Amino acid sequence: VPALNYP
Amino acid sequence: AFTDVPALNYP
Amino acid sequence: AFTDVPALNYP
Amino acid sequence: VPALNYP
Amino acid sequence: SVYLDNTIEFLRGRVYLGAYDYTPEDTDELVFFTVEDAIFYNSFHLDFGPMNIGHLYRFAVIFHEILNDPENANKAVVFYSSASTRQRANAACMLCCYMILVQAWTPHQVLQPLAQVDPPFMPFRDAGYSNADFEITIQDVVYGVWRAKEKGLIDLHSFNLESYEKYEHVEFGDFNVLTPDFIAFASPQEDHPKGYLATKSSHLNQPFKSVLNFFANNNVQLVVRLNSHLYNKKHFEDIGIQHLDLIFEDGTCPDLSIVKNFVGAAETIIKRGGKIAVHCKAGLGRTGCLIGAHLIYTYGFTANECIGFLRFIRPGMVVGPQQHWLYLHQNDFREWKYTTRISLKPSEAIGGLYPLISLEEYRLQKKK
Amino acid sequence: VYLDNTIEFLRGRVYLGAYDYTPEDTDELVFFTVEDAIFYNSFHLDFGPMNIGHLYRFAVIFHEILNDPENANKAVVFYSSASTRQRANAACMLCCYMILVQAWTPHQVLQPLAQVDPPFMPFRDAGYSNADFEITIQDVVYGVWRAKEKGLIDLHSFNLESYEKYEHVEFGDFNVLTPDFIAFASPQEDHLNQPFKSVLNFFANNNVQLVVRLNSHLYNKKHFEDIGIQHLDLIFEDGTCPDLSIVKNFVGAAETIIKRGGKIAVHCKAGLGRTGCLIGAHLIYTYGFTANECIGFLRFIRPGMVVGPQQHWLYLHQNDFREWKYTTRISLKPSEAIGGLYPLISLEEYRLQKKK
Amino acid sequence: VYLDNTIEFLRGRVYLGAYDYTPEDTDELVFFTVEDAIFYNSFHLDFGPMNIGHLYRFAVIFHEILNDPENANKAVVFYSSASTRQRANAACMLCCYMILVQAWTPHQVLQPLAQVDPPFMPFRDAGYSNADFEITIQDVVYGVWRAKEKGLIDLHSFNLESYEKYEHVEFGDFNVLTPDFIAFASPQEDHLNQPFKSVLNFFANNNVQLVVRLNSHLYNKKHFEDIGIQHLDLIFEDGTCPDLSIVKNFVGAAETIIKRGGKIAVHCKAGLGRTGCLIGAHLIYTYGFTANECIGFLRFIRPGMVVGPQQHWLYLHQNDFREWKYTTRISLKPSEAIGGLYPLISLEEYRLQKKK
Amino acid sequence: SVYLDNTIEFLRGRVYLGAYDYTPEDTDELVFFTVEDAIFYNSFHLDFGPMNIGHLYRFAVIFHEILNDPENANKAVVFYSSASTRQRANAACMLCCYMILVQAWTPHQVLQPLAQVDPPFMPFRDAGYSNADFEITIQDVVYGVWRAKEKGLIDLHSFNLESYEKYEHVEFGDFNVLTPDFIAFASPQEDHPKGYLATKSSHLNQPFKSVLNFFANNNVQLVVRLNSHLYNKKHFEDIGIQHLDLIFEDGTCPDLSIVKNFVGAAETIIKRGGKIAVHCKAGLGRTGCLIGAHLIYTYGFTANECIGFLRFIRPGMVVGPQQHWLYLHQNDFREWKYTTRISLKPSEAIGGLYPLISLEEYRLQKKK
Ligand SMILES: [Ca+2]
Ligand SMILES: [Ca+2]
Ligand SMILES: [Zn+2]
Ligand SMILES: [Zn+2]
Repeated sequence: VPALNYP
Repeated sequence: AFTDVPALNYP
Repeated sequence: AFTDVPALNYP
Repeated sequence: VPALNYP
Repeated sequence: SVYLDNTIEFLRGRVYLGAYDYTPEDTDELVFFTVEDAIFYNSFHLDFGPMNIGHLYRFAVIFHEILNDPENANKAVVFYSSASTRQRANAACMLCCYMILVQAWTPHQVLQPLAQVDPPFMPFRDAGYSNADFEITIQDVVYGVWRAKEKGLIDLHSFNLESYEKYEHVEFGDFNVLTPDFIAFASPQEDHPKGYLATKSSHLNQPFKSVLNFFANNNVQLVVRLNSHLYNKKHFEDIGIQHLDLIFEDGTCPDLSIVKNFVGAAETIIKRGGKIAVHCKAGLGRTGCLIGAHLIYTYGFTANECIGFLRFIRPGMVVGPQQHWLYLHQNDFREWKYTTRISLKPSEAIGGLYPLISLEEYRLQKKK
Repeated sequence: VYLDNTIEFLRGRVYLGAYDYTPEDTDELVFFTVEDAIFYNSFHLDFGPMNIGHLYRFAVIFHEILNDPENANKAVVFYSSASTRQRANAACMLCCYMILVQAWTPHQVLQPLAQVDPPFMPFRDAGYSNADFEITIQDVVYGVWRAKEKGLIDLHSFNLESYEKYEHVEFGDFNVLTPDFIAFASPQEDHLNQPFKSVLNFFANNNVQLVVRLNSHLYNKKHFEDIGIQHLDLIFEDGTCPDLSIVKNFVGAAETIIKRGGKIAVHCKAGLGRTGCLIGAHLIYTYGFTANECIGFLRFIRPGMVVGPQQHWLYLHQNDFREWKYTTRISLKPSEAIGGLYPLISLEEYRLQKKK
Repeated sequence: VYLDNTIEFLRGRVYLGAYDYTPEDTDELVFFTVEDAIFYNSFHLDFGPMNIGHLYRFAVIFHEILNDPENANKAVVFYSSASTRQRANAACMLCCYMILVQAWTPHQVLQPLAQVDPPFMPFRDAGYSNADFEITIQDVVYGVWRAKEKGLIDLHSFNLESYEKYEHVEFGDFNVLTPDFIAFASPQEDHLNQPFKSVLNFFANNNVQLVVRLNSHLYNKKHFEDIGIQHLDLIFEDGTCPDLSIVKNFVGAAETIIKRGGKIAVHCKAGLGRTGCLIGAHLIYTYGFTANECIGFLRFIRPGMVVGPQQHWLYLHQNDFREWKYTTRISLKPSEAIGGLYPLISLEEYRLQKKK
Repeated sequence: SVYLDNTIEFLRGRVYLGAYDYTPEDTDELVFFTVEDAIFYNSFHLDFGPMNIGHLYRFAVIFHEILNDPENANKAVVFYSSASTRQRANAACMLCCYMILVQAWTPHQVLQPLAQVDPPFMPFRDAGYSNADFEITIQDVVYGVWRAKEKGLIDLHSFNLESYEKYEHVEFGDFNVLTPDFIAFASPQEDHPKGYLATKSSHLNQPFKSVLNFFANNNVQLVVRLNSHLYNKKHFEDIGIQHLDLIFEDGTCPDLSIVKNFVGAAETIIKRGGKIAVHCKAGLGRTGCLIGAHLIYTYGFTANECIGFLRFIRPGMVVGPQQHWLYLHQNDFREWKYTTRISLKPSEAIGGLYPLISLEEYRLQKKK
């Protein structure tokens, strides 16, 4: 799972 | 509100 | 192409 | 006249 | 009409809704009119609609004077606007509010002609400076205005356009009568002297005197302040009106303990037959949270319906994060009708007034 | 940096486009679309949104492009055609991905999509009459997010193979919506055909303890009782709205089975319209869904539920569904109307049983 | 870098946008629009393009923002509303600026505007009947560029004050199109009113040696002959197309005055329709304009010229206009049909005069 | 129809042009049909249209079989497509070409219903890999197809769809009969041996033999090669066809001296009643420059009309900078009809054939 968390 | 409301009711 | 060309000419 | 010539 | 493009049929042969980037010409069977140049929306920032109740009334008299013109006896009237999605939403929403409030149509009857239209209408956004992240639709506004009419909150026949436009101005108090029970206004400002001059009504400006005069002649019993002190509260207490402070930061969301105290403070004033006047700095953001929560608590509005109804009377209410806050706490507002009840003992938090308590606290009082 | 009709979700990494042509890849850009592979099977004039099975297949393609070493320093652009209907299916499917995989919040995924021109086409029902009710992407996002918070959706436990298998008409045509409910179409009996045999085998191995029939008799209900499953009829006309007395009986019947730890299986003829009313009323009663959130969540699992006038019915009665949590309670005495299960009674009659 | 519905002309310096809202300025972006100040006066259903007077006022605002020291490292974005009609007026006005000021070529200004969605609204005529003929931005750009190459347009010599003054109906309502031709509306005589007196003063000080009347008599033609200007009638019905014999006579009459070094002043009642046919046929005859380029160039100087069926007439006869350069030549004998001027005869009759 | 949106009226009550993102349902007064799923356009790169003459013929038979269905006796037929601007241009342009070629309408009659439509149609672009910088409109194509019919270049009644689709394939020669005088094809390829095997027609592949067989039975007198040598020219000379090389670089524009020699080379072959076959690598770019210049020289096409007519028969002709080149030199092509004439002495540059000379050179020959 790529790290695409909200900034 | 009025005194001249047209009859625009849903058929 | 033809043999059944409808009459769609400009009025 | 600003220099806006095509590259 | 057959050759018309981008036109919606409401009443066949009578009412039509169009959208063109040109001025169409009238025929022997059609008549076109628009109100963009005279009935427009004032934007705080990037909000564009919907049109308020004062816009609908002015639209109704123009619509009626065209319907009953003998020259337009057998013609179909086409109300139109520009081709922009924003201006197509205000025109369609205002036409729906007309059939709701004047022709007694139901929401599913006015929402059918506007469903699955390409291109779709532009949803309404808030009046804040930040980027938009919450939208209400025409379906929300129509249901909100329709529910308010069913509960007796809106009666366009007793509506007075004269005072509605007068008291919305900044130099006259900047307020609107949302419901028969509530009034939303902006914080009055004054330069209170510290001498004998502070005993006469001479340093009070015109919008302050307009608020004091209107409140004294309209059964206003309580004033709730939500922002910092910009005036002296004694001017409201001299005319026999209670003043209460429930101050929290501008743009933020109120704690649920503040909301509960507000509901309890306003419910007894309603039980006494009076009105409550709530204000923050501008009377839009913080005022919309408390009044909107009481409306959901009372009449069961959805969060989207409640926002749409408030803006239909007073544009720009509920700003920014307060929209998602009202959306996520709407269940708690309606829950209080079944988990709480008015207490028999007054509370010092709302100035010797009766608050909300649980069903265990209430029955234990009536027994003892 | 020069594109048109492209929305930014993550700066220099995630983008949402819409073009009527195939864009070329670049040293800093890589484009991909699933319109040609992942599509929505329409009943009539409904076009979306994409279901959970479409979401899973989108995540596999998305993750493969993300971790492709050739795309190490590229920004990925997920695009579709320029139609307002296809732009809504892609935007909503990308939002549900960030909600269920990347743990975003509703206001975070809705910010890039707000006030865009042209706007997205709102979703409609799967009925034949003219549309008069619409749900938005904001409704579906909030519905999918709320369901995840209540533990109703877990993509880690999602089985794509069984989801697609049992959704087919040949395997029974059903979807398990929640850990408590299952919606299917009415089985048919002319031994037993494969769809009926597949339903009996699945219900026996998944703790199904109650089957509720909502349409006319098309089979023998003894086959469910032969394997130890209680059968119950709450039948009303197809396309109509259930009386509130039927809804109250359904809630109490389902709450009794939920207390025991079993599942309830509801069906009309297609398992969409009448089935969505009762199951939708219970979800609003239990977890406090809005009417629009509840419709969007059901269609995200099983497309086409709640049809026509049932949409306005669920909208005008959502307050009564959330009211029963505080005005009623499960009775201590069984009722013959729900086949021996315990119904709903108000607190006045309940506290009387407490001692008496 | 994040904008939508924005076209790039110069990387990081010039951009063309279209929004239904007012965008905010940034440290790297500055936005400006002229829709509220520079607009197109419409005759009926025509909306553009913008004329040369609108171009000049746009260049002053553009240059002021370009050399503003606060915008030293910003990219300028010229935008309009999202309507296809207003997006065409802005894009075409920005293209004509790069042609006449920055010395761009047609294929350079048309590249950013090609294959954009939604496309620009093509320009129509200023008549009352339904439109059946359209010119594009590609036509106007090529027409403005060709006119500049032939020395017909010079923005350095453009006088904005006199251009706006003499275009008004109170000052005579005329525009000098080329160094050889002037198009005006028919003067009216009930002393003499101001518009008639303004036309006589301008013609006497600008080397006007021939006035051609194309409509019914509304004044006394002696006022032009009193100051030494030849008057000529080539009248045909308003809204109709001139016979080719009238066009041939007009070309020979104008070529005679051009040889002497004077100017020709043509007018119908409004100086748009019938006037555009004859002057348009001469421009195609002399410089080889296409029919669409010629219409776009005339409307860029004087909006509304060539109306209705005259557009298709100029399109189907453009080959005959360019043919007269090789099949005819100015006659050595005057003709009574053009008031003593020399008409056009074929080479067969011309080489006979050469000796005889 | 009254309730229809985004629909254009051609023949009132009979013919309509719609555009919807859904499948409309037939009524007792309406019948809808589309041909997107069966009659589509093959793209070299980013070109999307217009539809060629083979697409029009297939559209005509479907249109006629719906018009004469007794079930659709009193209904209005609505030909529609998707809502994309590209697919709305191919549908509208093909419907206009139908009325031009079959119903004998004039351009201003078929262009009136399509004028000032919002949103506008997408203009057609070239078939090159570079960015587009040149567009032709439906007005250009309609005028181009109409002018070709007036000059006898197009006769849909003698049109044979069977051979049109057969000989456009790559494995059958890849050519089209543009006019009764010209043929555009792709360069034949072969592996010419250097022994006794080079005397039998056994190493020639199928598309080469198809070209040789078709040219020998259709009065082809001259073959003009514009690209490098990919085959041996003796195969065309053995069947009595002259071969001539006018080679210039692919994608570039031909010098006017090459264009003049081509016009002169083809004019005498036309004077002898034969056809000329021109080819580059693909027979689109370089072939379109020379054949297009001769068409403008002969019948007075505009540059835009000429490009639209060539692509209506053979899609993808005139690529990239060749579009602006044909546009800026169209005056020189029509000028040659009045400044030049066919010479009486042959020229070695066009293989002992008669070229163009000035009027001073020509009269000096007939005198002497
Ligand atoms: Ca766009
Ligand atoms: Ca439309
Ligand atoms: Zn004071
Ligand atoms: Zn060989």
